[PDB]
Amino acid sequence: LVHVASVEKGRSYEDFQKVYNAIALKLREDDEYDNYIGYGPVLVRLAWHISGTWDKHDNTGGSYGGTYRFKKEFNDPSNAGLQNGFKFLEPIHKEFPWISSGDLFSLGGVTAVQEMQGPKIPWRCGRVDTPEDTTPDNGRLPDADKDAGYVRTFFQRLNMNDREVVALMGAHALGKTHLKNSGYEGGGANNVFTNEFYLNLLNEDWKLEKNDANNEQWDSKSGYMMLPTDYSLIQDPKYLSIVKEYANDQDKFFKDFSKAFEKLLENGITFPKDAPSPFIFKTLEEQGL
Ligand code: HEM
Ligand SMILES: NC(=O)CCn1cnc2ccccc21
Repeated sequence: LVHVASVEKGRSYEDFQKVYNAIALKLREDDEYDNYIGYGPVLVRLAWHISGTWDKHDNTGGSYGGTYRFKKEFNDPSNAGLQNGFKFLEPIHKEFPWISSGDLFSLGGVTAVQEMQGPKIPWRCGRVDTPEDTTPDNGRLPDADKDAGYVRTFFQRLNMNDREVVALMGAHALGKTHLKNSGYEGGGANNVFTNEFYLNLLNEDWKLEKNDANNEQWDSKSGYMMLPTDYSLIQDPKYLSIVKEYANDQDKFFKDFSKAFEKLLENGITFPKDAPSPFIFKTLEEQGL
Protein backbone atom coordinates (compact mmCIF):
# COMPACT_ATOMS: atom_id res chain seq x y z
CA LEU A 1 0.00 0.00 0.00
CA VAL A 2 1.71 3.05 -1.45
CA HIS A 3 0.39 6.59 -1.58
CA VAL A 4 2.36 8.60 -4.05
CA ALA A 5 2.19 12.43 -3.77
CA SER A 6 0.76 13.95 -7.02
CA VAL A 7 1.01 17.75 -7.40
CA GLU A 8 -2.40 19.34 -8.18
CA LYS A 9 -2.14 19.94 -11.90
CA GLY A 10 -0.31 23.13 -12.80
CA ARG A 11 0.11 24.35 -9.23
CA SER A 12 3.20 25.86 -7.64
CA TYR A 13 4.35 27.62 -4.46
CA GLU A 14 2.41 30.79 -5.22
CA ASP A 15 -0.86 28.93 -5.64
CA PHE A 16 -0.49 27.40 -2.17
CA GLN A 17 0.69 30.74 -0.63
CA LYS A 18 -2.70 32.10 -1.80
CA VAL A 19 -4.52 29.33 0.08
CA TYR A 20 -2.36 29.98 3.16
CA ASN A 21 -3.23 33.66 2.93
CA ALA A 22 -6.97 33.01 2.67
CA ILE A 23 -6.80 30.81 5.77
CA ALA A 24 -4.66 33.38 7.60
CA LEU A 25 -7.01 36.27 6.74
CA LYS A 26 -10.05 34.28 7.87
CA LEU A 27 -8.26 33.42 11.09
CA ARG A 28 -7.77 37.12 11.69
CA GLU A 29 -11.38 37.98 10.70
CA ASP A 30 -13.35 35.31 12.59
CA ASP A 31 -11.94 36.24 15.98
CA GLU A 32 -15.00 35.67 18.23
CA TYR A 33 -14.93 31.87 18.04
CA ASP A 34 -14.71 29.97 21.35
CA ASN A 35 -14.71 33.07 23.59
CA TYR A 36 -12.22 34.91 21.40
CA ILE A 37 -9.61 32.16 21.17
CA GLY A 38 -10.28 32.10 17.43
CA TYR A 39 -9.94 29.06 15.14
CA GLY A 40 -6.12 28.56 15.35
CA PRO A 41 -6.15 25.83 17.99
CA VAL A 42 -8.98 23.77 16.50
CA LEU A 43 -7.27 23.91 13.05
CA VAL A 44 -4.06 22.53 14.67
CA ARG A 45 -6.07 19.76 16.33
CA LEU A 46 -7.79 18.98 13.02
CA ALA A 47 -4.47 18.61 11.16
CA TRP A 48 -3.30 16.30 13.95
CA HIS A 49 -6.41 14.11 13.99
CA ILE A 50 -6.52 13.63 10.22
CA SER A 51 -2.87 12.54 10.40
CA GLY A 52 -2.99 10.57 13.65
CA THR A 53 -5.10 7.74 12.23
CA TRP A 54 -1.96 6.49 10.46
CA ASP A 55 -0.65 2.97 11.09
CA LYS A 56 2.99 2.32 10.10
CA HIS A 57 2.29 -1.43 9.91
CA ASP A 58 0.03 -1.38 6.88
CA ASN A 59 0.10 2.31 5.83
CA THR A 60 -3.63 2.71 6.44
CA GLY A 61 -4.99 6.09 7.63
CA GLY A 62 -2.93 9.28 7.68
CA SER A 63 -3.46 12.60 5.97
CA TYR A 64 -3.06 11.44 2.38
CA GLY A 65 -6.62 10.44 1.45
CA GLY A 66 -8.55 13.34 2.93
CA THR A 67 -10.93 10.81 4.52
CA TYR A 68 -12.14 13.05 7.33
CA ARG A 69 -14.69 14.36 4.77
CA PHE A 70 -16.45 10.99 5.05
CA LYS A 71 -19.11 10.34 7.68
CA LYS A 72 -17.42 7.46 9.51
CA GLU A 73 -14.39 9.62 10.36
CA PHE A 74 -16.17 12.97 10.68
CA ASN A 75 -18.39 11.31 13.31
CA ASP A 76 -15.60 9.63 15.24
CA PRO A 77 -16.22 10.44 18.91
CA SER A 78 -12.49 11.30 19.15
CA ASN A 79 -13.15 14.04 16.56
CA ALA A 80 -15.94 15.79 18.49
CA GLY A 81 -15.58 19.55 18.02
CA LEU A 82 -13.48 19.32 14.86
CA GLN A 83 -16.60 20.03 12.82
CA ASN A 84 -15.95 23.66 13.70
CA GLY A 85 -12.61 23.47 11.89
CA PHE A 86 -14.15 21.75 8.90
CA LYS A 87 -16.79 24.47 8.70
CA PHE A 88 -14.10 27.18 8.87
CA LEU A 89 -12.27 25.53 5.97
CA GLU A 90 -15.39 25.10 3.77
CA PRO A 91 -15.31 28.63 2.21
CA ILE A 92 -11.61 28.30 1.62
CA HIS A 93 -12.16 25.02 -0.26
CA LYS A 94 -14.92 26.71 -2.27
CA GLU A 95 -12.58 29.56 -3.21
CA PHE A 96 -9.75 27.14 -4.14
CA PRO A 97 -11.51 23.90 -5.19
CA TRP A 98 -8.39 22.67 -6.98
CA ILE A 99 -6.71 21.75 -3.68
CA SER A 100 -7.09 18.26 -2.30
CA SER A 101 -8.87 17.69 1.05
CA GLY A 102 -5.77 16.29 2.75
CA ASP A 103 -3.67 19.17 1.46
CA LEU A 104 -6.25 21.65 2.78
CA PHE A 105 -6.62 20.05 6.23
CA SER A 106 -2.87 19.80 6.77
CA LEU A 107 -2.19 23.31 5.42
CA GLY A 108 -4.78 24.60 7.82
CA GLY A 109 -2.66 23.31 10.71
CA VAL A 110 0.54 24.77 9.27
CA THR A 111 -1.12 28.12 8.73
CA ALA A 112 -2.60 28.16 12.25
CA VAL A 113 0.75 27.38 13.87
CA GLN A 114 2.63 30.09 11.93
CA GLU A 115 -0.07 32.73 12.31
CA MET A 116 -0.09 32.06 16.09
CA GLN A 117 3.63 33.06 16.08
CA GLY A 118 4.89 29.48 16.10
CA PRO A 119 7.77 28.07 14.12
CA LYS A 120 7.80 27.83 10.35
CA ILE A 121 6.58 24.38 9.32
CA PRO A 122 7.73 23.27 5.89
CA TRP A 123 4.85 21.74 3.98
CA ARG A 124 4.56 19.53 0.91
CA CYS A 125 1.64 19.27 -1.47
CA GLY A 126 0.29 16.29 -3.36
CA ARG A 127 -2.10 14.46 -1.09
CA VAL A 128 -4.81 12.85 -3.27
CA ASP A 129 -8.42 12.30 -2.20
CA THR A 130 -9.19 8.55 -1.87
CA PRO A 131 -12.58 6.84 -1.85
CA GLU A 132 -14.94 6.32 1.06
CA ASP A 133 -13.87 2.71 1.64
CA THR A 134 -10.33 3.90 2.46
CA THR A 135 -11.63 5.71 5.56
CA PRO A 136 -10.00 4.26 8.68
CA ASP A 137 -12.29 2.88 11.41
CA ASN A 138 -12.80 4.89 14.61
CA GLY A 139 -10.56 4.19 17.60
CA ARG A 140 -7.06 4.94 16.26
CA LEU A 141 -6.68 8.31 18.11
CA PRO A 142 -5.34 8.32 21.69
CA ASP A 143 -7.16 8.17 25.03
CA ALA A 144 -6.45 10.99 27.53
CA ASP A 145 -7.02 9.00 30.77
CA LYS A 146 -3.85 6.99 30.45
CA ASP A 147 -0.22 6.96 31.63
CA ALA A 148 3.26 7.45 30.16
CA GLY A 149 3.60 3.83 29.07
CA TYR A 150 0.37 4.11 27.10
CA VAL A 151 1.52 7.34 25.42
CA ARG A 152 4.92 5.82 24.51
CA THR A 153 3.35 2.69 23.02
CA PHE A 154 0.61 4.56 21.19
CA PHE A 155 3.02 6.87 19.44
CA GLN A 156 5.21 3.96 18.25
CA ARG A 157 2.38 3.26 15.79
CA LEU A 158 3.02 6.73 14.31
CA ASN A 159 6.80 6.12 14.27
CA MET A 160 7.37 8.83 16.90
CA ASN A 161 10.12 8.55 19.55
CA ASP A 162 10.26 10.14 23.01
CA ARG A 163 11.56 13.51 21.81
CA GLU A 164 9.02 13.69 18.99
CA VAL A 165 6.15 12.82 21.39
CA VAL A 166 7.18 15.45 23.98
CA ALA A 167 7.66 18.08 21.24
CA LEU A 168 4.26 17.38 19.63
CA MET A 169 2.50 17.58 22.97
CA GLY A 170 3.65 21.21 23.28
CA ALA A 171 0.75 22.06 21.01
CA HIS A 172 -1.27 21.71 24.20
CA ALA A 173 -0.20 25.23 24.99
CA LEU A 174 -3.03 26.09 22.59
CA GLY A 175 -6.71 26.31 23.09
CA LYS A 176 -8.59 24.32 25.67
CA THR A 177 -10.72 21.30 26.43
CA HIS A 178 -14.52 21.44 26.28
CA LEU A 179 -16.56 19.19 28.53
CA LYS A 180 -19.21 18.53 25.84
CA ASN A 181 -16.53 17.39 23.31
CA SER A 182 -14.17 15.30 25.39
CA GLY A 183 -15.33 15.11 29.00
CA TYR A 184 -12.58 17.44 30.18
CA GLU A 185 -13.08 20.82 31.82
CA GLY A 186 -10.97 23.46 30.12
CA GLY A 187 -8.62 25.85 31.86
CA GLY A 188 -6.83 29.09 31.04
CA ALA A 189 -6.62 29.23 27.25
CA ASN A 190 -4.22 30.86 24.80
CA ASN A 191 -3.87 31.41 21.06
CA VAL A 192 -0.16 32.19 20.89
CA PHE A 193 2.32 29.36 20.16
CA THR A 194 4.98 29.23 22.91
CA ASN A 195 6.76 26.69 25.16
CA GLU A 196 4.32 27.47 27.97
CA PHE A 197 3.02 23.90 28.10
CA TYR A 198 6.36 22.80 29.58
CA LEU A 199 6.71 25.80 31.85
CA ASN A 200 3.20 25.22 33.25
CA LEU A 201 3.93 21.50 33.83
CA LEU A 202 7.08 22.31 35.85
CA ASN A 203 6.02 25.51 37.65
CA GLU A 204 2.36 25.22 38.57
CA ASP A 205 0.99 23.70 41.77
CA TRP A 206 -1.10 20.82 40.44
CA LYS A 207 -3.94 19.00 42.14
CA LEU A 208 -5.60 15.82 40.82
CA GLU A 209 -9.38 16.30 40.70
CA LYS A 210 -12.41 14.60 39.29
CA ASN A 211 -14.42 16.75 36.93
CA ASP A 212 -18.21 16.95 36.29
CA ALA A 213 -17.97 14.21 33.67
CA ASN A 214 -16.37 11.89 36.26
CA ASN A 215 -12.94 12.02 34.61
CA GLU A 216 -9.68 12.76 36.35
CA GLN A 217 -7.61 15.78 35.34
CA TRP A 218 -4.85 17.88 36.96
CA ASP A 219 -5.82 21.46 37.93
CA SER A 220 -3.77 24.40 39.13
CA LYS A 221 -4.82 27.21 41.44
CA SER A 222 -3.94 29.59 38.62
CA GLY A 223 -6.70 28.03 36.51
CA TYR A 224 -4.67 25.80 34.16
CA MET A 225 -5.37 22.11 33.52
CA MET A 226 -3.46 19.05 32.29
CA LEU A 227 -4.87 15.75 30.97
CA PRO A 228 -3.52 12.63 32.68
CA THR A 229 -1.55 11.94 29.44
CA ASP A 230 -0.05 15.46 29.61
CA TYR A 231 0.90 15.03 33.27
CA SER A 232 2.49 11.70 32.41
CA LEU A 233 5.29 13.66 30.76
CA ILE A 234 6.58 14.73 34.19
CA GLN A 235 5.87 11.30 35.83
CA ASP A 236 8.18 9.38 33.50
CA PRO A 237 11.88 10.22 33.94
CA LYS A 238 12.69 10.03 30.22
CA TYR A 239 9.86 12.39 29.29
CA LEU A 240 10.68 14.69 32.23
CA SER A 241 14.20 15.41 31.00
CA ILE A 242 12.81 16.49 27.64
CA VAL A 243 10.10 18.60 29.23
CA LYS A 244 12.86 20.43 31.13
CA GLU A 245 14.88 20.91 27.98
CA TYR A 246 11.97 22.56 26.13
CA ALA A 247 10.96 24.64 29.21
CA ASN A 248 14.50 26.00 29.09
CA ASP A 249 15.09 26.47 25.34
CA GLN A 250 12.33 28.04 23.24
CA ASP A 251 14.31 27.81 20.01
CA LYS A 252 15.01 24.08 20.44
CA PHE A 253 11.35 23.43 21.12
CA PHE A 254 10.37 25.36 17.99
CA LYS A 255 12.85 23.50 15.78
CA ASP A 256 11.91 20.08 17.16
CA PHE A 257 8.16 20.77 16.94
CA SER A 258 8.53 21.89 13.33
CA LYS A 259 10.27 18.67 12.36
CA ALA A 260 7.86 16.44 14.26
CA PHE A 261 4.76 18.20 13.00
CA GLU A 262 5.87 18.08 9.37
CA LYS A 263 6.67 14.37 9.85
CA LEU A 264 3.24 13.74 11.43
CA LEU A 265 1.53 15.48 8.51
CA GLU A 266 3.59 13.50 5.91
CA ASN A 267 3.46 10.02 7.44
CA GLY A 268 2.32 7.48 4.84
CA ILE A 269 3.20 9.64 1.81
CA THR A 270 5.78 8.65 -0.79
CA PHE A 271 7.30 11.70 -2.39
CA PRO A 272 8.79 11.14 -5.89
CA LYS A 273 12.48 12.03 -6.20
CA ASP A 274 11.57 14.90 -8.53
CA ALA A 275 8.69 16.17 -6.37
CA PRO A 276 8.99 19.84 -5.47
CA SER A 277 10.99 20.76 -2.36
CA PRO A 278 8.91 21.59 0.73
CA PHE A 279 7.30 25.01 0.75
CA ILE A 280 7.95 27.53 3.55
CA PHE A 281 5.07 29.96 3.53
CA LYS A 282 5.38 33.57 4.48
CA THR A 283 3.10 34.81 7.28
CA LEU A 284 0.63 37.66 6.65
CA GLU A 285 2.93 39.81 8.74
CA GLU A 286 6.02 38.97 6.62
CA GLN A 287 4.00 39.98 3.51
CA GLY A 288 2.77 43.26 5.03
CA LEU A 289 -0.79 42.01 4.73
C1 HEM B 1 -1.71 11.59 23.97
C2 HEM B 1 -1.92 12.39 22.94
C3 HEM B 1 -3.06 13.37 22.95
C4 HEM B 1 -4.21 13.32 23.64
C5 HEM B 1 -4.76 12.22 24.54
C6 HEM B 1 -4.95 14.52 23.37
C7 HEM B 1 -6.17 14.84 23.91
C8 HEM B 1 -6.82 16.02 23.72
C9 HEM B 1 -8.11 16.39 24.27
C10 HEM B 1 -8.95 15.48 25.16
C11 HEM B 1 -8.42 17.64 23.87
C12 HEM B 1 -9.69 18.46 24.15
C13 HEM B 1 -10.68 18.41 23.01
C14 HEM B 1 -11.92 19.26 23.32
O1 HEM B 1 -12.49 19.03 24.40
O2 HEM B 1 -12.30 20.15 22.52
C15 HEM B 1 -7.37 18.14 23.09
C16 HEM B 1 -7.26 19.38 22.53
C17 HEM B 1 -6.26 19.83 21.72
N1 HEM B 1 -5.21 19.06 21.19
FE1 HEM B 1 -4.67 17.21 21.89
N2 HEM B 1 -4.22 15.30 22.47
C18 HEM B 1 -3.01 14.62 22.24
C19 HEM B 1 -2.04 15.04 21.33
C20 HEM B 1 -2.08 16.18 20.57
C21 HEM B 1 -1.18 16.58 19.54
C22 HEM B 1 -0.03 15.64 19.16
C23 HEM B 1 -1.56 17.77 19.03
C24 HEM B 1 -0.94 18.51 17.87
C25 HEM B 1 0.36 18.57 17.62
C26 HEM B 1 -2.72 18.20 19.76
C27 HEM B 1 -3.33 19.42 19.63
C28 HEM B 1 -4.43 19.84 20.35
C29 HEM B 1 -5.00 21.16 20.26
C30 HEM B 1 -4.37 22.37 19.56
C31 HEM B 1 -6.14 21.16 21.18
C32 HEM B 1 -7.03 22.38 21.48
C33 HEM B 1 -8.26 22.38 20.56
C34 HEM B 1 -9.25 23.50 20.89
O3 HEM B 1 -8.89 24.46 21.59
O4 HEM B 1 -10.35 23.39 20.28
N3 HEM B 1 -3.02 17.21 20.65
N4 HEM B 1 -6.41 17.12 22.98
N1 LIG C 1 -1.78 24.69 30.91
C1 LIG C 1 -2.90 24.84 30.22
O1 LIG C 1 -4.02 24.96 30.71
C2 LIG C 1 -2.72 24.79 28.71
C3 LIG C 1 -3.97 24.23 28.06
N2 LIG C 1 -3.94 22.76 28.04
C4 LIG C 1 -3.34 21.90 28.86
N3 LIG C 1 -3.60 20.67 28.42
C5 LIG C 1 -4.35 20.78 27.33
C6 LIG C 1 -4.87 19.86 26.52
C7 LIG C 1 -5.63 20.24 25.42
C8 LIG C 1 -5.84 21.58 25.19
C9 LIG C 1 -5.28 22.50 26.06
C10 LIG C 1 -4.56 22.07 27.09
